Amino acid sequence: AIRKKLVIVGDGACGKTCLLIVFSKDQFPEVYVPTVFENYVADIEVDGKQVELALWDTAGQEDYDRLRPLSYPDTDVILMCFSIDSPDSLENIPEKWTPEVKHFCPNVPIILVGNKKDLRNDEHTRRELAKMKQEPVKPEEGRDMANRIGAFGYMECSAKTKDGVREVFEMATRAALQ
Amino acid sequence: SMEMDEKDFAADSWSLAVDSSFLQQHKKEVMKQQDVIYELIQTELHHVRTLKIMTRLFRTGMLEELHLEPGVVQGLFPCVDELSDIHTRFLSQLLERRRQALCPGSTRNFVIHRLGDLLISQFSGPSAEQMCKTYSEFCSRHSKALKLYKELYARDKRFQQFIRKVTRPAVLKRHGVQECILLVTQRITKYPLLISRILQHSHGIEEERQDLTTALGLVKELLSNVDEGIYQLEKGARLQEIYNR
Ligand SMILES: CS(=O)(=O)N[C@@H]1CCOc2ccccc21
Repeated sequence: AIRKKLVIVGDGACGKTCLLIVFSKDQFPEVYVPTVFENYVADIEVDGKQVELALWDTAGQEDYDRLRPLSYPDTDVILMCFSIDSPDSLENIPEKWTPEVKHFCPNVPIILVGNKKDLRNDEHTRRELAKMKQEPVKPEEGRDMANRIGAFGYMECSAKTKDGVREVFEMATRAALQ
Repeated sequence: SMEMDEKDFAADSWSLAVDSSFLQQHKKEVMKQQDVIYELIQTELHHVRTLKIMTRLFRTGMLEELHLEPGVVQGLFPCVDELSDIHTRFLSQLLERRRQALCPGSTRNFVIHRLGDLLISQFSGPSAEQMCKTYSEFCSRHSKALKLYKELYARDKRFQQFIRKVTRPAVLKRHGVQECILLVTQRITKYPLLISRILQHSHGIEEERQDLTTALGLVKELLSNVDEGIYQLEKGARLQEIYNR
């Protein structure tokens, strides 16, 4: 098996920690959802190729501009996350997260991931966003942002239901192999 | 880690670690607070274990088996003895607080009601100055350590055999040299996330809410100072490149 490194980036409310927890346990924890994620090395076989994919989170480093880049050396694939219940998390992608990752991880594929897709049809979410003249991120808004920033691709998932989670990490593995 | 502490922190949560008849005696809010305190101690136990892999398995193994040039092992594992002393002492205080809280006749049933004062002590005074100095040095030497590791692995056969040998066991899967270095750099930024969630469930006693609020502020002050004191060292960097920063 070949070793590859994945790092997830995005704003504090984007759901990156929950996404790594659910994938690494293959389950949304029923008793206690951890606050933090240390690291994990997943055994993934994609399109007949076996990879050891090391997973890292940048949660807690969003306010520390000199500590945060220490997570980037030798990254093979970036997951750049936003939450579908937070159009504000999508606005910070093009001119904050994107130029940073392009500087520290040149030529590394970026997959833009819309997290919490289950909230797109949640009435409480729609009511809360409507007070700030907002609505959940639309699929075309996510695709257009991924297109604009030069992302390798655009994907959506829900850590809560597990829908789309396995597909995100299998595609990240394929991107890291290219 | 030692077996006694590993077993005490084997469960996925405090609610699964204690006896069910003890859990049933507590309110939901206390259970939520105890689950996050348990995660802080459990991850601190693992962080000390990562430092012991660096000092005992890698560093000492390289000094005892390999013929590396002097100053090479210190370059791979900067500040590891100082980091081990800081975190082993902090872990000792956390585990003693849990041990004193155990019910008589039990080695698993406890409630920690007063964590805030312990966190204020850790993140203030001489111990905070030592954490700040040690992480500013470690994090500024992080990139150099990774490059030195990569260079030795690519060019030295005996170094490559040593690494492959000691990292082969399944229990070292997440703990190669580069993975340990990043686990240590990321440890300090996990503390505000854990303390904020403990504080969210510690409003029942106003003195405790105030102490955890003070601790959260001290940890953020420490992180800001460490972040401001980092400048990556690079082997062979010239003075002109440094003063033109
Ligand atoms: C200054 S920062 O830490 O907040 N990140 C910025 C975002 C904007 O663009 C870039 C480009 C390179 C490097 C860092 C950055």
